Amino acid sequence: VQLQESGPSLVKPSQTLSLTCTTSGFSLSDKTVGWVRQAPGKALEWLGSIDTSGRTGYNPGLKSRLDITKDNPKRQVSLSLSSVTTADSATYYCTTVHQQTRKGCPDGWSFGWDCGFEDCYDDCTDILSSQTLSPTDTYEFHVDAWGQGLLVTVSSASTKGPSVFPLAPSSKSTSGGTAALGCLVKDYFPEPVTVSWNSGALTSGVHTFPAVLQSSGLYSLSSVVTVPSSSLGTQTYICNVNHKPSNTKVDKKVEPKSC
Amino acid sequence: AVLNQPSSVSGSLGQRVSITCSGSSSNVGNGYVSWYQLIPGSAPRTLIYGDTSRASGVPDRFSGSRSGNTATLTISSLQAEDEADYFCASAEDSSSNAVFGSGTTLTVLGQPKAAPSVTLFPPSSEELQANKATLVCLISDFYPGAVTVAWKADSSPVKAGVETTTPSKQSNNKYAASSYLSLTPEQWKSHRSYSCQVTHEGSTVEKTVAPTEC
Repeated sequence: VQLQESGPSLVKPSQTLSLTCTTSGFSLSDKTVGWVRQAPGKALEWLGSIDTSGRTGYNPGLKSRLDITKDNPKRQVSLSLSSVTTADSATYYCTTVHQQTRKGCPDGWSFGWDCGFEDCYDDCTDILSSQTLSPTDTYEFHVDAWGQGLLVTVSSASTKGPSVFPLAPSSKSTSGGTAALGCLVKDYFPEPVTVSWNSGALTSGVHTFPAVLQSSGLYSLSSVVTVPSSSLGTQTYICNVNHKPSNTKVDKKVEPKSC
Repeated sequence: AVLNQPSSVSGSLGQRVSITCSGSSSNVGNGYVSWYQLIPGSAPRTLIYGDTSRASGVPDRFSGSRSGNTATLTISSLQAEDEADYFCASAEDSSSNAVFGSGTTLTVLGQPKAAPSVTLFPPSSEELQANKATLVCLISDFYPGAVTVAWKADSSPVKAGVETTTPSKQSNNKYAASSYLSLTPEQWKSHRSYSCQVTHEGSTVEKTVAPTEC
């Protein structure tokens, strides 16, 4: 089961955020698709879903700004969130959800059909003096599969692609047999940026740090890798920076210094 | 509209740990609580559904239970990979109206202490030719996750241009942090050296770079 969120990484305040989830491996007439988000430092928050019959349900506190539709042949579900503010900056997840409404009677109480014959009865023997209670509906919810999520930032600031600079190894970054080298990913907006090394061939000993929000309103981060000091003369090291908010990818070769 | 969870829960490796989730008769009392695990850098993962049933791949040490309007997630023996944020959830008044818990951060204690490795990079020639200068102090492989970072220009304290990230865990379960000193090319060239000094527990490590040395 695949769930792929798509849409803008940046939306201006008061505008309408529109996202799409492309699905695979199941039928939208068999599974219900829901939306969940998480704002920075906050808890998971339900948005809404559209079920196998096409019925929509929403978070009551957000219903005035939400709309969810689906296209069964195109296998896509769409979410719209109008009049956005910075409280709507969050990671938005497409999900498959279990939703069921169960109708039942309390302990001991049984339906009129169960008592031997649509209301709940206590004494099935003395049906003449038994009380007729309407059933209490129970509701079942859980998230089945989670998409990877799409980070959305609400801001009036403009998109900016990153500048990538090498953090070159020298005698001052070597620890005998190993050496640290990296890339500085400077001055981009909005988040996020991901960094790989040598097109994903180099994975051991990598750490990409979280970004700083500088006073300029732009983010910067670094990614570092520990390599054998003996390889610095012969092995090539390239950091691959991806900034989807600007449709930018940068590869930067990190050359060791002769110092 | 959230279910009440403790904000922080901690335990040592091997210890029993429980996370509670208190709601009302209109949510948790419905009797179908779910539980979710969020590890930074990973999408959320469903742990429990229907009060007690484990999702696919969830280890047996995770159990869920419910007593009235309060649900509990229990780890019988805490292991290193359980360090994460945990969220309960339940429908309310409708199967399509989900309320998540306020969230619990689980910290697993017991791993060995580790002194930080510090690398200080001077501004690259590419950045200097672009009329900018950033010194990058990278701090890695330490535990516990608290350091203090200070900068020097020559031997004098740096009082401007510094930005430092909060420590966060590497893939080897140790902590790393980064600190940046933004300068003009003039400031960089005019001093004899700059230093990043990192204090962790009872030690300080200072790394120094100089414009004349490269």
